[PDB]
Amino acid sequence: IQRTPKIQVYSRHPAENGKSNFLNCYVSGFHPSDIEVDLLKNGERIEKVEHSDLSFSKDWSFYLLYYTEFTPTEKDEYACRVNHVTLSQPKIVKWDR
Amino acid sequence: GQNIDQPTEMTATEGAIVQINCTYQTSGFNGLFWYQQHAGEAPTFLSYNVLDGLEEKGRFSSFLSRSKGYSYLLLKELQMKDSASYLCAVKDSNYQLIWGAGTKLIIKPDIQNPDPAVYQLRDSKSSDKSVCLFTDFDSQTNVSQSKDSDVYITDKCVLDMRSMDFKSNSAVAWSNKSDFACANAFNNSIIPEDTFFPS
Amino acid sequence: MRTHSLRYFRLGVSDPIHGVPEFISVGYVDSHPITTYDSVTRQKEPRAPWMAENLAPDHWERYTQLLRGWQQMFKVELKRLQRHYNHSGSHTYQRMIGCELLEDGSTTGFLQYAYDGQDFLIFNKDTLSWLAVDNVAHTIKQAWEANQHELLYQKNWLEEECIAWLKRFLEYGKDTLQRTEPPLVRVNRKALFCKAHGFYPPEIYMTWMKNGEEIVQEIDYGDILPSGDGTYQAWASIELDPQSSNLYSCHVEHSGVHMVLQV
Amino acid sequence: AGVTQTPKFQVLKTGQSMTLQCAQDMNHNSMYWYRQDPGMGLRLIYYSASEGTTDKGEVPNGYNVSRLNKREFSLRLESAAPSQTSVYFCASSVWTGEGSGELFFGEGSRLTVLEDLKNVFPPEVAVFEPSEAEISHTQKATLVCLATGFYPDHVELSWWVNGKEVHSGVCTDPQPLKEQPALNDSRYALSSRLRVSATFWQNPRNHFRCQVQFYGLSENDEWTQDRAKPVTQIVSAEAWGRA
Ligand SMILES: O=C(O)Cc1ccccc1Nc1c(Cl)cccc1Cl
Ligand code: NA
Ligand code: NA
Repeated sequence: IQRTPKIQVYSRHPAENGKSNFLNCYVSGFHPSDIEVDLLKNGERIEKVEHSDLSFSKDWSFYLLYYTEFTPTEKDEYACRVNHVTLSQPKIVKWDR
Repeated sequence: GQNIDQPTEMTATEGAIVQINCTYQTSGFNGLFWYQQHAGEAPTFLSYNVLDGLEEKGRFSSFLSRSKGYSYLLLKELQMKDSASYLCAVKDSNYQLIWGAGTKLIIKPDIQNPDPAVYQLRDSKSSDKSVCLFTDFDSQTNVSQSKDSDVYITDKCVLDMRSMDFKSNSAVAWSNKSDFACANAFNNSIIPEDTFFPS
Repeated sequence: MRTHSLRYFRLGVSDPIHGVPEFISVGYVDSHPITTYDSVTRQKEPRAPWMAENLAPDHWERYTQLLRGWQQMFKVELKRLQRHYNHSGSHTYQRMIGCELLEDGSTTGFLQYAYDGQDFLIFNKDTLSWLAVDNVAHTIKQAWEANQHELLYQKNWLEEECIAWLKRFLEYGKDTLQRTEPPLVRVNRKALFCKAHGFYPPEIYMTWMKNGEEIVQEIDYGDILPSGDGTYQAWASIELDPQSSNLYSCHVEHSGVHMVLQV
Repeated sequence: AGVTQTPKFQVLKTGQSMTLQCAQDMNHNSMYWYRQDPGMGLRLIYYSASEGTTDKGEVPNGYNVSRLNKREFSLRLESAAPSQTSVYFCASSVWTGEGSGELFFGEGSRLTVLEDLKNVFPPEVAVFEPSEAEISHTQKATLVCLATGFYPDHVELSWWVNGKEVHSGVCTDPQPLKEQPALNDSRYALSSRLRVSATFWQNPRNHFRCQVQFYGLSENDEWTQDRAKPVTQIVSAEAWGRA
């Protein structure tokens, strides 16, 4: 039994246009552990993206936190693209507000 | 810590019961082992305790008190073959073994019919030594060193003639010095009052 | 104190793809990683500053050796499992051991094994037995239970040694593990979203109540998520009824403090 | 089978190289090297948790080891020293870490390190026939065997009756006797008895033999003393039954 990842995209602090912040992409509840996660600035990859080490849950699932530093604007729209064994095509989850 | 303490030596009578204590002061506790080591041989596993209580395996039993930090190995109906060293070993928080210095168990045989005597043995034609044999004495009899040191006396030892179910104690004395007789071989030690001295 | 937990995880993967390790081991006090080991570094390294600060090199050198052995042992029983299931290709094998120190003073101990992310073997320290989910596991169980010295060992470790480790680490990371950062709660509209952020520990209780009675039930809960700065955030939502006037209020509980926000 | 370790005895000069071998056929992962010394518990020198790793123990100085494979774990004395004089035990277990698993030991290896071999001596063995007084009084006959003047304590005494080794009726001193106890260099003595039925000793075609196997110098050890080279040797003495 393979479990698909859960993808949530959110900001560290309540976002405001003009104020510096952090964009988080939390990926959890997946199995096996093989995964790749990159953040999207309106379609294109962000390269300056940090991430925690792989982590473990009681239900044997794994989780990860990917994050960048940014200042949200009216123009920009962000997303997080994730690929897993349970996904045939790269799943893209856009940032909401 | 860390520290394991064990009595250096214990003496008990054949057929009786002996209790060898082991107190430990360690960084955590992951189990206590007992080992038996015969002189000249390798230690072999006896028992293992990790939770409080008494665990029995034949004539042997092992008890453990985690709170009090001590364990004992109990040997019932002692036999001569139980004569060995017994080693206590505690596994600590990092699963490393701490070993006690071991306890030497000496078993005094139950001599039914004592018959203490010192015999002059036949000289060999290949040695200048004269040899005396203290034998068939009671187990409470102890043998001492010679205060002469051209005279050599050995500590008592137990032999078992297993085809007659017969056990006896014996000590051996010898020297080449010209003024050496069996009559005076064991003066420096306490021998029985009824000891047989043939001429 | 609160409820604190120490839990150590081990992962074994049979055919690791590319640069993926075949063995991983990570330790946690609560939600914090403290120690790590993988099949590539082959070293046991701190993952928290207060761990590297308080444990002498002796510790790291000693547990490095042990984990190298576990890498071997896990690679071997992953093989035996995979043969019994008659399973080709890739499969995983996990182990979780640990304690919980409850507020009231009680404790819990647990040791479990998993195959492909499913329960495989669960230890019961109170009955000294192993629960098997299938017959492959049942086969392993019968061998393990025949060695009751081993079982008695696990009971003692879970109930005394693990708890002792936990108390030891709780003091090492006291400034982090035992601090309280209260939540910031607000109410948004779209449905009333009760949103909390900036709190630690991550254990938080959120709910909506209508006219003094709990909505039982259609509240929509959000997951408790890491903010990235050591604090967490979550939310809960309920759809507002346009027919009747109702006093809706969001209730938050966190580290013994109850909070109410009315609308 | 079990745990095999060699050599059982060894004499070394200061400061000589030396390699102790250990093998186990129990498919154990963890192997160990202990040294045993009078008055204190076993001390770990080096250990190996599994097939591909080793680490220092409590007393690693002057040693090094190699876990050659899953079966073999060799201990190595870099440069021999008098303080390294000890009995060494090899051991193995299923797993060194978590568990109730016990240790399986090897037979042991006694190493004696000397400044020179100038003080090494083989044992002098003599057999002493039973007292006719004993035979009349107890109807039993006790032969005594003495092995004297040997150094170091690397001996193995055994009785041989009619070509075959015996153990029943045999008592040999568990520890040897220092002939000159005041001295560090002191040579040893060791007594043993064989006690038989009088009717056994009184048979004239019965053969009694006390054998002492001594472990001393080997072919490659240098010898400059004017006496015989105290190599590894068996020294015996014998008796026949009287009328
Ligand atoms: O499992 C690990 O990550 C390390 C490891 C190796 C061998 C034995 C125990 C442990 N973990 C471990 C440690 Cl390092 C400390 C306290 C409690 C536990 Cl379970
Ligand atoms: Na706050
Ligand atoms: Na060394």
